[PDB]
Amino acid sequence: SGSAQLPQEEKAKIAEQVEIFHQEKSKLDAEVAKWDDSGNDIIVLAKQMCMIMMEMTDFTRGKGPLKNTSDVINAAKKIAEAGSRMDKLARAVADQCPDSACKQDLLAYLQRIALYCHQLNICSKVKAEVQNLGGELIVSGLDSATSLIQAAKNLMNAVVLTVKASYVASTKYQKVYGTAAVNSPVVSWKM
Amino acid sequence: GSAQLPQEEKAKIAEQVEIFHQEKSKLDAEVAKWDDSGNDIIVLAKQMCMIMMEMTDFTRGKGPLKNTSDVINAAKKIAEAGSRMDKLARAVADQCPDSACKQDLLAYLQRIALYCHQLNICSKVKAEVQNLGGELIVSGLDSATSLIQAAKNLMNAVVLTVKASYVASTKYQKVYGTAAVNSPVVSWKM
Repeated sequence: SGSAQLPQEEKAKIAEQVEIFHQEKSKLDAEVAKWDDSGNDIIVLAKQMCMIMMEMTDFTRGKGPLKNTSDVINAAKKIAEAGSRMDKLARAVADQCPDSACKQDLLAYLQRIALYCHQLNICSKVKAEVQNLGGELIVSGLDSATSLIQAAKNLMNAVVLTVKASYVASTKYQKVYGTAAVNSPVVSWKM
Repeated sequence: GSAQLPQEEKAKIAEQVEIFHQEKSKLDAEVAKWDDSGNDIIVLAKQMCMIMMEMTDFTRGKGPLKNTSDVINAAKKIAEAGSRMDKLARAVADQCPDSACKQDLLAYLQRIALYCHQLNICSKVKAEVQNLGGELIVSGLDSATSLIQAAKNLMNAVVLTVKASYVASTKYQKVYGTAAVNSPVVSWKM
């Protein structure tokens, strides 16, 4: 077989990066716990994106339904689709919002999501090459999964702050126009 | 964030490089005999030899190729040359009045087309990561050896074709004399 395992240093580097990712997913479960799902697709989408980023982390330690690079490339494209639908929703929430400090906070978090979705797309290549460098034949791109996790941790972080900022933007819309406002709030926040 | 090949696989490369140097020496031999000029078959044979040296050296940490894309480009150059060589020996084959020889040269000319193709395919030297048996493993580390093998097979067919081209010109002259109305397409001077 022309196959070998990743070197222990990189395996440990992978593992320590997946715990960092689990802390941020903890935060996401905490935040979404509080809220009923019906009438809130921001919450549903955040859960979907977390579900997939879970397949992607599992991949890097040897578990989950992701088997080859094109699986990982596929996962990243789903996350980006779900993020794009989150952007549309949250954007609409920001347009109802009358408090500009919170309108602008929400819109800024949407930039982070677009950015980290992009970087997740790039990193999902987990590309590996043989290279003739420095007088030796070497394999490079062994950290390609370490960079994949750090993209997911960053995206996971931005999603949490985006859900929080969508809720704040919502309370300010109701604060100003009331729960009988002629136009209903874009998403509902119940328990 | 990089690593060197397993010794298990480094060893398997150096040994397939050895079989390659062997076949290269047969070519180096046969080419010292002759004189470049008026013989583009010889010239093309050496061009194919140098690029293949570039390709084997890559697998040993040496030479100019650094990327897969360099290896792929080398294999493209090699097939370009093999194509220019096929044109030349094809003409030499048409001249051959003997048919046991015309056939041989056309046969080796088809082994070249074959191995140029297999070299092209192998020059990708692709490496994957995948999730297999609860592990993160790198695959495709045996790519270098398939590349050398294809180089060696190509090398051999070049030696066969250079020799068979000499012999096919020899038989063109035994029959139509060193005063033949049409010169031999290739000239063989020591």
